[PDB]
Amino acid sequence: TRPANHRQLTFEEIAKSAKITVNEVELLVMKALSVGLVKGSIDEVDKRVHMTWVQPRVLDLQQIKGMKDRLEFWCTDVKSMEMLVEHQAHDILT
Amino acid sequence: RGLAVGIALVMYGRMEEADALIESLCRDKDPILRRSGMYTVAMAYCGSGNNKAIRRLLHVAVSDVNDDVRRAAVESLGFILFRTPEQCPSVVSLLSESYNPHVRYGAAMALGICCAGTGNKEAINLLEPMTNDPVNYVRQGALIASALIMIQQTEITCPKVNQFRQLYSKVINDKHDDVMAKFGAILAQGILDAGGHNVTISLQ
Amino acid sequence: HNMSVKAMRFPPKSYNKDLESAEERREREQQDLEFAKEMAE
Amino acid sequence: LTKQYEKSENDLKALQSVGQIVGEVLKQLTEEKFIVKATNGPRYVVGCRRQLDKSKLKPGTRVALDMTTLTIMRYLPREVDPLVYNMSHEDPGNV
Amino acid sequence: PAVDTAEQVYISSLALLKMLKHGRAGVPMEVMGLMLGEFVDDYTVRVIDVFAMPQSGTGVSVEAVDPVFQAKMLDMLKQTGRPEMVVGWYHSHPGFGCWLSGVDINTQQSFEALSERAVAVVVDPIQSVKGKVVIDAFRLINANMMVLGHEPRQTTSNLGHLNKPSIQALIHGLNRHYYSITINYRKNELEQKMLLNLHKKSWMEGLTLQDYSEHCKHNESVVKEMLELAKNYNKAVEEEDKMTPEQLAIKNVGKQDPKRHLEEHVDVLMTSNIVQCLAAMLDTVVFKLI
Amino acid sequence: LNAKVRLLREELQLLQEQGSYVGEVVRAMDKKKVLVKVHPEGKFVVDVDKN
Amino acid sequence: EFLHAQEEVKRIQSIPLVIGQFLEAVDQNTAIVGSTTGSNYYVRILSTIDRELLKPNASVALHKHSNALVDVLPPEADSSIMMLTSDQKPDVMYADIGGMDIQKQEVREAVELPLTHFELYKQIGIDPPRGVLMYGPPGCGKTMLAKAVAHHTTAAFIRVVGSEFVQKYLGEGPRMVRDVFRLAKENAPAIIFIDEIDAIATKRFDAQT
Amino acid sequence: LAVQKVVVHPLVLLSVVDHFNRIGKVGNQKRVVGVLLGSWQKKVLDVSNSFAVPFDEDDKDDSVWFLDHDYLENMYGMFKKVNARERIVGWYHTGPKLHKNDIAINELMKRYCPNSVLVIIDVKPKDLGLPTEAYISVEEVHDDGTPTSKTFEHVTSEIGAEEAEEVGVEHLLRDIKDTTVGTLSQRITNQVHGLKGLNSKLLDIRSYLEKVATGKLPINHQIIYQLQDVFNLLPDVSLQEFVKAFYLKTNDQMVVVYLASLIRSVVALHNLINNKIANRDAEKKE
Amino acid sequence: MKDKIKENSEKIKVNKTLPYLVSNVIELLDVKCAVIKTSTRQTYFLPVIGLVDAEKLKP
Amino acid sequence: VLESTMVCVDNSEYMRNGDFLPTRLQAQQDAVNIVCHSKTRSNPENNVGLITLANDCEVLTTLTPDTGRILSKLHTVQPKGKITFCTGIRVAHLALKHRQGKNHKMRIIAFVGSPVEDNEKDLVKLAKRLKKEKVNVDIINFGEEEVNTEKLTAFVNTLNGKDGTGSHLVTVPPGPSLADALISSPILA
Ligand SMILES: Nc1ncnc2c1ncn2[C@@H]1O[C@H](COP(=O)(O)OP(=O)(O)OP(=O)(O)O)[C@@H](O)[C@H]1O
Ligand SMILES: [Mg+2]
Ligand SMILES: [Zn+2]
Repeated sequence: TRPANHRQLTFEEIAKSAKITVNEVELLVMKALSVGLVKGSIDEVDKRVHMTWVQPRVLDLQQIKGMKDRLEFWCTDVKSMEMLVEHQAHDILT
Repeated sequence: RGLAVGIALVMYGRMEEADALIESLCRDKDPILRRSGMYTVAMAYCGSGNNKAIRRLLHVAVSDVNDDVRRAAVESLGFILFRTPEQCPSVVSLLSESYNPHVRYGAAMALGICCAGTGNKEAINLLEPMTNDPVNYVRQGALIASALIMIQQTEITCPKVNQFRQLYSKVINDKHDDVMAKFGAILAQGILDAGGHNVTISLQ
Repeated sequence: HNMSVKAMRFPPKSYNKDLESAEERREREQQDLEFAKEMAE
Repeated sequence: LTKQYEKSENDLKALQSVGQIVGEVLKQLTEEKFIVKATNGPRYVVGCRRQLDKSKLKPGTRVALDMTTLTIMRYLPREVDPLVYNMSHEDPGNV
Repeated sequence: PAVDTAEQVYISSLALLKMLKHGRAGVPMEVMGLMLGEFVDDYTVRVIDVFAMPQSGTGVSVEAVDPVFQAKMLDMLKQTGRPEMVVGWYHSHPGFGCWLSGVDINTQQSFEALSERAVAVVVDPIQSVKGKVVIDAFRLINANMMVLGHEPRQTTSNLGHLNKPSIQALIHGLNRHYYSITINYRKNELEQKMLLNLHKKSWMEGLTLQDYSEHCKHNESVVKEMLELAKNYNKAVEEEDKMTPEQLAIKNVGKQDPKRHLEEHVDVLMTSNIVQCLAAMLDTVVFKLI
Repeated sequence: LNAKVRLLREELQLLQEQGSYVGEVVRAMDKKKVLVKVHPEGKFVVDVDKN
Repeated sequence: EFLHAQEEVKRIQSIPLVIGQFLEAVDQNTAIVGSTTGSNYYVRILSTIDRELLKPNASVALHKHSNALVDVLPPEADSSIMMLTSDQKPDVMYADIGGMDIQKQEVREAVELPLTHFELYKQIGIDPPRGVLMYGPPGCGKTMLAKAVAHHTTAAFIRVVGSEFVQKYLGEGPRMVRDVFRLAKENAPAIIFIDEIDAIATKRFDAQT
Repeated sequence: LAVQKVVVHPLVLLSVVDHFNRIGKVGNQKRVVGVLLGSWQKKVLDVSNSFAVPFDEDDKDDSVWFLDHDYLENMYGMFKKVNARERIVGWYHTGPKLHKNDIAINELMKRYCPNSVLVIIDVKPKDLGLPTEAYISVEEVHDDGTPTSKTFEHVTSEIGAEEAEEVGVEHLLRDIKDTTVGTLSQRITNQVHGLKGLNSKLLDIRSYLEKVATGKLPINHQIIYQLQDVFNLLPDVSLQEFVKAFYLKTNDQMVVVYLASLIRSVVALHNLINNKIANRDAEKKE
Repeated sequence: MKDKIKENSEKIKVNKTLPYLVSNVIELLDVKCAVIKTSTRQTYFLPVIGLVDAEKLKP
Repeated sequence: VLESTMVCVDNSEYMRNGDFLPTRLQAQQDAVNIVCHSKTRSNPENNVGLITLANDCEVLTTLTPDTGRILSKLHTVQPKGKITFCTGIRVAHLALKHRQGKNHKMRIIAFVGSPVEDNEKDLVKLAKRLKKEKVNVDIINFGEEEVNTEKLTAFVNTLNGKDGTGSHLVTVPPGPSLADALISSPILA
């Protein structure tokens, strides 16, 4: 659910969401890390879990539309930078 | 090859009216049609000195995948600059020493066409080293051009007339010289004394 | 670098004279004609 | 005789064959270039046949090269000197 | 009806590549094959395609044409849209130039007996370099006509005298037993664009960044090299101050030039570092999380 | 640049011209003759170039 | 067109090429080279030949017809004599040799120590000996000490016998001598061992034989 | 897989183009099919030759199609006589994209070569991509419980040439190819082409997602799985650690660029010195 | 086939014309094949021996 | 006559029946052996080839002036699958369109021994398409002629049109051997 910029889950968040005690949260992450469901690391000093990868899941049509909008923004960025490089280096472009 | 000259002749002396044709012929993938475009540039700008056509001819001469097209592009400069014969030994002088033997032949032929009958000393000075070119047809073209430039010319009018008169005889009487150089020398002898010493060449 | 390169001047030497001379190039054509006329026979 | 015709045709096919210069591989320069020394002659930078192994052409290997292009035609075992062959094949006398 | 010296042999791109590959594969055999095409007119001999004939056995020479193989290949190629007659034969000359030997003359006599305008093409896959392939086309000069005092072919243009014959060919009977036909190439836009894809790098490696550990190690190594190169460059300047003009090049023989190596290292490092920086900057915009 | 290109193209033909033997001069003689010893090939009485 | 001419001039390097020895650079574009055919020629140098590689006693590739210098071969290439491989290393150890401590010390101080401690020799002021002549009555451990040196060296070892240099092909003897020395130089540190040096180092020479 | 890379020689491209043109001279065709011959080097295919085979198909039905396999065998023998080291490694066709009956044709070809490779060679001069697209038949074991089927797994395709083939190609590309451009310009043009190719690929993905959203195509549930990974792989260039590392690396490369430019400027000044000295000497002696 | 045999012999006679180069057979290999040394101090490998039975040859 | 033929043999399940002695598969094997021999002696330049009519059509052998290979292919032909007459005829027509010699004439031998599970419209349109290309398809209506006698009737009538006996519908009732009825049929005449 969380965007890639905010995939740092506090121990309290996992404990509350999973209906488990805080001291067990780490062990839960261990299983999810061992099976391969998720990827990341655990910072037990700050009681946080840095999650970097998720098992891909079945998406709804609306989620696919949002993904296509993300692709629209990505295509706009790629095209803009391609035109920038073509314009700036036009004289030396082969 | 016949249609290349024919299409050019269809648009003789048409100034810019041939432009729509010229850009069509110069952009064609067929090398012979590009040569036809060069000839059409020559015919549609006969002696007008139009530097647009000269620019196009020079661009094709220095950048073209076919040697025949380059040679015709350099050749076509004479038909454009004959009205100002002094200009040809300047625009073409550097082309006369290029790596491409076809471009050198075109340079010689441009000197011949533009400075025909004028007896231009600068053009003859350019052609004189070209008669010793390593390539045979370059020598032949230089000899024919030298004949065209100083046809009818006497010793007082052109100091180099006797030198080339003896050069043609030496080339013809040289058993070890290439057959095409001798062909050019014989054509040069025919041109230099054409019409029983009573005729000239003048496109104007 | 660009300023220094643009400041390099080549004197107007008689170019294409360091190439093959006409008489010496003809020497090779005659000697090679003799080569072809004698070796093959 | 059919066998006589076979032998005559074999001689005819053999007549078109040309001997190959025997040299020795000195060093493989590239995948298609070798330095080989003729048995009694100069050293040459030659090529090799594509169908040849090129792994049996270790330095010091005796090779047979084309007469014209000097391309390595074949690799041969170490030569036995005829004098050495006569030394080995000398009858003692059943003593 | 004397043949004209302006006759030209038009070899297609596919044909040229086929003969070059077959000749290089068969080095040093004089491997041969047949050239399918069409006699367009008395001045053109188009070579649409070629197919290689298998070698009977060992021997660096042209073998006899196998009629069974030729007939089978022609009949099967006619089944897939190649109904082009044999306009001659090609064979390879691995490194000794393009010409015809006595065996080649005897072989070409067969084709000339079949088709009077057949062409014997010789390609040198060994002496061919990028941008310039050593190739030639030949047709035999009949001894009866030339001996009596007749030129083998009529010269109605300059087209037949543009290529100066090589001395190797002249020694081997050129212009005596056979004559050379000017070879021109037919290249279309489609085939040129198709060939342009050779060595065309994939789009992925255009944005691919070099390993930064190896890039830094290379930068450090080359800079350490330029250290010694400049240390020697100072000495080179002082030596060339007091050095006679006859030694400007003779004394440079066998001794490395610090200036040239310095230029090479500078060019290499400029290119590598500028490319890496530009690629990283492009990737920081293209692949972004926001 | 054109002179460089032309010299490069002529160099291919020049490099096919046969190399020159290296000999040792024994003595000069009359009529511009020199007695030389080619390295493997004994002695010769050779002419002298006009240059 | 300059790039095209540079590309097309490389057909002069097409194989087969004869192998010569760069003797002298007469001027920028011409040089005297000693072909392996046995004749010295004054030929031209290809303009695209790296003149930094035209060192003395360098093997070059010459055009088969015109003898023109068209390539420079790598220095380690063109050597009829090969270095000792790992399998060719003799099994003789220093411990196998008994009672030659003086000879072992002299050989080590003159051969194996300068190879690893040349900077120390320079710092002290000693001039390391270029060569070592081991002499004595037959069967006194000379060749075996050479074997032990070859077995216990980190440098290249080039074992050769003096009688190998004398060959029927005139010029091949000196050619392979300079090949041995060039191979050793290109693989420095290296040790050249010439057993039975009397075969090419006698003091009497008959000029008519 | 059994195939890591497929190298298609320019001779194969020219043969395919010629086959397509000579068949299309009839004026009624869609694609042509032939057999690919090559050698095997480690796990890298070396497609080096090809030959046309008779082939036809129905425009409407995909199950109706004829391929002359006897012709295939006979020309395989004829080519093997010429070159024994070139064996059947797959087939080709000039259809711009795959066909539903391509799996059946690959099954037919698999008898002659068990790991057959299909190289779709687009005759049309595509501006960005390579004309060749290589595929190999694999048994796709789905995890949805659907029965295992045969699909075409893509294979990285490259155009490589033999020495003589490269010589011939350069002779044919002598005029068109411009080699005067420096290496740096070539790399920058490579970067531009990479940007264009990435934009094209992203646009293809966007078009597929657009078709899926409007229901023109069903949700694959496997392309979506890959796309989630693709979007997860997008790095965060706004991180403090990454920004500091990028700045440090850029400065490390810029100091090297500065040293190279300084040395270049000094060498250029030396060249100017030599030029001026030579000019002064030439004018002094004359 | 008699005429073909006679023409083959005639071709052999053309190729068997004098002079011959005197050589010494050095070696006999199998891959039937010979290695000879001519009096010109040249060593050649012959993939086929020629007009002499390989059994009648010794080094 | 200088014509090329391609036999549409049937290897469906119903060829396992013993209606034709000894088995319908062996019976059609003998019939194919007879018809290919007849086409071979009719003209030495004639071309023959084998196309199977299984669940999915498979061209066993393309046109060739050889006979023994056809029976060699038929020997390994096992009875499997259901007849697919619609696609088989078009596959055969595609094969004839690529014969070695285009001067040969169209001809297909059809061995129908199983019901045709198609609408009459598809059959008549196929017959019209073949007639446009001057394709003659000779059909042997053995096996289940009690149900196929109408669809094949329309096929042959539309193929032959109103004039010319280009194709025939020889129907062989079950008996000792359908090949013994082939030599009297117009197929081999
Ligand atoms: N110090 C030693 N300890 C043991 N064995 C020795 C010693 N010196 C010589 N030998 C014996 O010498 C034998 C071989 O002699 P070696 O080749 O070393 O002599 P050399 O000086 O090279 O002779 P030559 O002058 O005849 O060539 C070996 O079998 C070895 O056992
Ligand atoms: Mg000893
Ligand atoms: Zn030949």
